[PDB]
Amino acid sequence: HVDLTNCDREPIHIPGYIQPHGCLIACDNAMRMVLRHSENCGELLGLEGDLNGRTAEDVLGKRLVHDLRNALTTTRPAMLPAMETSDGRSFDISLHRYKSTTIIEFEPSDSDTQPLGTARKMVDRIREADSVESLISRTTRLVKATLGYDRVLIYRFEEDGAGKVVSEAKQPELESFLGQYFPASDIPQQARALYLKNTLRIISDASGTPIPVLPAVDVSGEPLDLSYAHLRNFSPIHCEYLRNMGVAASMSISVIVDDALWGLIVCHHCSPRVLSMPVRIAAAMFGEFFSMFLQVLKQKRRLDTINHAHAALDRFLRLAAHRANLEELLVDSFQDFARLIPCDGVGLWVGNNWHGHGATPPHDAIPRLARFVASVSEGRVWATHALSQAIPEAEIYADTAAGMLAIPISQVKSDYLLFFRKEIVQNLNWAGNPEKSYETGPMGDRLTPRKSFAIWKESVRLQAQPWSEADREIAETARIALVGVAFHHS
Amino acid sequence: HVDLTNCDREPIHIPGYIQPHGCLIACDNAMRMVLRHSENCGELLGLEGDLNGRTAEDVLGKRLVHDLRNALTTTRPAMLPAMETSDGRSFDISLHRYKSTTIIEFEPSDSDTQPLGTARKMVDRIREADSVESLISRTTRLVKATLGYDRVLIYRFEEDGAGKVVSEAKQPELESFLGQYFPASDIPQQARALYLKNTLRIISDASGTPIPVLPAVDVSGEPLDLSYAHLRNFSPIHCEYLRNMGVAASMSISVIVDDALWGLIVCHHCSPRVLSMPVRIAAAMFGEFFSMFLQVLKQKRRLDTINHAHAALDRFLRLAAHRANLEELLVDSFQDFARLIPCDGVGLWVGNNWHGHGATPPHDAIPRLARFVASVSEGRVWATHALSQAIPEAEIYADTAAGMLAIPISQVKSDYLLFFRKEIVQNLNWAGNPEKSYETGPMGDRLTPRKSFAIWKESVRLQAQPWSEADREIAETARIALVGVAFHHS
Ligand SMILES: *C/C=C1/C(=C/C2=NC(=C\c3[nH]c(/C=C4\NC(=O)C(C=C)=C4C)c(C)c3CCC(=O)O)/C(CCC(=O)O)=C2C)NC(=O)C1C
Ligand SMILES: *C/C=C1/C(=C/C2=NC(=C\c3[nH]c(/C=C4\NC(=O)C(C=C)=C4C)c(C)c3CCC(=O)O)/C(CCC(=O)O)=C2C)NC(=O)C1C
Ligand SMILES: [Cl-]
Ligand SMILES: [Cl-]
Repeated sequence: HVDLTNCDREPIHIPGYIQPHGCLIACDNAMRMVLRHSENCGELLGLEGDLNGRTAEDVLGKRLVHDLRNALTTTRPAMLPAMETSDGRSFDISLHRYKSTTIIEFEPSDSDTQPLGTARKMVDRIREADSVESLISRTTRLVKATLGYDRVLIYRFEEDGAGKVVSEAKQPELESFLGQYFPASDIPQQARALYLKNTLRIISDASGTPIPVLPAVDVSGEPLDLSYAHLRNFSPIHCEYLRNMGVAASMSISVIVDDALWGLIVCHHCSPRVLSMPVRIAAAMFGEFFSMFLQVLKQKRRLDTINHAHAALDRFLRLAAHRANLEELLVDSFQDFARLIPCDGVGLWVGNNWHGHGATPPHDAIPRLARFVASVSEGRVWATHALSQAIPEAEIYADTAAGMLAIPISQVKSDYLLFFRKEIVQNLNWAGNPEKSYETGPMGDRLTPRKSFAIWKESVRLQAQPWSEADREIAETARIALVGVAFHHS
Repeated sequence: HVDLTNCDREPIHIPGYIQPHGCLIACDNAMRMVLRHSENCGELLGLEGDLNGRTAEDVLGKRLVHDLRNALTTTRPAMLPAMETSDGRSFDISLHRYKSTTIIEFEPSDSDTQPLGTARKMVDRIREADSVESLISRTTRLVKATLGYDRVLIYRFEEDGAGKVVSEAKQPELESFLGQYFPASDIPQQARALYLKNTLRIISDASGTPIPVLPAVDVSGEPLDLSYAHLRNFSPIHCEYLRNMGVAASMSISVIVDDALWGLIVCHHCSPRVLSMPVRIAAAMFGEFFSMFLQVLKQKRRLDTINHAHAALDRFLRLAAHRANLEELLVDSFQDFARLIPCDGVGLWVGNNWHGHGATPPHDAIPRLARFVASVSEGRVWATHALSQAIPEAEIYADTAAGMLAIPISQVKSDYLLFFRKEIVQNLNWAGNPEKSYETGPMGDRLTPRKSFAIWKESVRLQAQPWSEADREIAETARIALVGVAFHHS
């Protein structure tokens, strides 16, 4: 039994079932004997009786078996389109070997389309993108038009594992999820693990009847690990979620950046849909190039941000050389430092005097805040996205300032440049429908986009957008510049 | 007993001895009772008999004890120059608290010099440096002229823990160590640990008589941890090394960059020398600013290198758009990719054809090398600084090519751009004296710069300069550019 209490630990890699759009045969490490097979092997390949025990040549024919062994020459599955059985029937075959077990997957051959041709057209239309924003926006549009799914989304994973919908292409009649968040729990760790192993993940029919693998567990008491099997059946928890949304089919493409799971490209269809192997090969290659291009664009953006910060700090260091009183320059200029680090407000605490710009804590709250900073800082940059966790009093003004980054501007006195961010929920740009409801099944209304978003919103109460690595290494460069010039002026 | 077999595990933090240029008093957590004291406490403070048992007020006076408690308001030692005892004598006092033990160190007061004044003059002369090279060169010169030591060196730590002498200022009559390396073993882990805890480290007299701490071990069987004590005595192994070099005194300043031990600024003197507390405070502050400035200059250099690589790859991608045959463009252009990554040679392996430029393996060695690359690469960047460890045959041509970085330039075929580096010892730029010999003591000739350099040279045989993080992330950006454009041309 699987329910909302144990589904964070569900063994989704050994479900003992496949999807009905193909059939599976498991063989020994060297592909001599047939250890396991799907119930629909007979119906689809045209074979009578149990196949477990019969030799590889006996079931498939000596002609085909020879070609499969040659291909095994790595857990990366081999794609063999338009192969032919002894019977004469045509099949697209996925072949892989994992935990010294050979798995063979059969699809009815729909191979009348060149895979490289499609992928090259697609990759050409994204290669010339000059920003992350331009790549993500055009990609959902492009995939929707090329693969013809009713909805295409891109999810980006936040630091805390939560997903954000950063791009959407949909049918006009469907509701928008653009700018909406889902919590980390909506995609368990074992699911993220498999998304990192498999580029592509297909669900042909959410309402389809799953086909069992025989035997479900062997003599040794070992289940069949379908980690790299494209026919692997899906969790009944996720199944119920898609049916509640009106989604019959899906296909997700894994976005790998610096060897980490950055996010997913996810295609939803309102009717059943399986893509042929040749189209899945093209989509996978598109996924690889999209991933590589986003990686370079992220690097280029990081670089530009740090360059801009250096130039800004140079401009300031030149002004500081021509002005006698440094304290007066800081009081006139401090708001300009808001251009270095994305913030909703910035403040200057110098000689027990406060000066604020934008969304900052109230005037009366600053001395307590400044004392706290002076105690924990230890003359280094200090940052939190959850200010109320450190100062319970700070809860009262979280709507204005939930996050703080503090920069020491003096080696000697306790003077600081303070950067502030409003709580995440204030900065929301949701494009969905508030009076949009969802049908539910046995498990409850937990498995609806409406409730997912509500759970996320509670998880990030009194918290701001976390300070990135780029934000912290700019803050550190600013600390050295300001401490440096403050020393010269004494 | 300590010798060349166990000195890698020597407990240098609990030697049970101090240096004779001051005296030490250990007290309880709250500084009520005197637990331990140095033998020379009596001789220097003018007190009769054992001090262990007598209360804090009894030994120092209620006047002074009150001022010391106030200062304790962190293992960072408090510097209290020109304090006065009940006796009327003047002392500079270092006060700290570690493992709930208070340690008080006394120096005869030579406080007739302003610490901030000296440091500000020094920091002004390094603040305007525009390259790492310009900072390191001017710093040895500046420190030598200001602090008046016979020799000033900067050691930079390599990836493998080995030290390189990257800057030198010396008396003309002394031998140069510029461009020389020492092995990781010449500074044990516990020494590097203490160098990270203490900015400054002083040895007043290598030939001085060490003063014991009484008791060396208390009732509980606990030794006195002198980790943060500036009077802590030095290993007799290092002692013998300095005496073999003709060095009587030293002072090292720790260079901390991105919270790691980057290297040391080390001052050597041929006669005994202790700097007064006010001068040590200035030197420490100089050390902090030198560290912060080098950190920014390293960041700026990394940035410029990656910027230059992007511009170069853009220039290439524009040529590739205007030229029909990409293979011919690569054969004409491949040598130009040597501007992206520091290398002694570069090569192109395309369509089972080889083209080389600079120091590369012999023509006949390439096919074996290309096959190996194709097996291990897995379509990612592959790099080693020790090629013979991976291919024993490669030992024969290590003088020409000891290191290899391989970039895949095709998604489909096994085509590669190969970068090569000669073995480290070929690229040596040693400025020392080959017929320069050293006197030795009990331990042997192991404790001489001549033998240290010889041991290092053996440690790095058949090895090249390791590929940096900057080298690998440029290689990765080049892979995406070349694989990207190679796809468009099919
Ligand atoms: C307790 C366990 C739960 C759970 C498990 C689970 N989720 C999986 C996949 C999955 N879930 C989401 C979430 C959403 N997709 C949406 O489109 C929206 C809202 C518009 C939400 C909230 C997503 C995105 C995914 C990935 C696939 C997809 O986007 O369609 C899986 C793995 C399913 C598989 O094998 O493919 C598991 C297991 N999900 C829960 O909500 C909960 C409570
Ligand atoms: C088996 C243990 C050994 C050892 C231990 C040790 N070394 C320490 C300090 C130290 N050693 C070096 C090495 C050199 N300094 C030079 O100037 C040259 C050559 C010109 C060499 C090879 C260095 C640089 C240092 C740091 C201080 C300095 O540079 O003067 C210490 C710690 C000493 C302390 O407490 O300050 C220990 C322990 N050294 C060995 O060579 C060996 C075999
Ligand atoms: Cl933009
Ligand atoms: Cl230079």
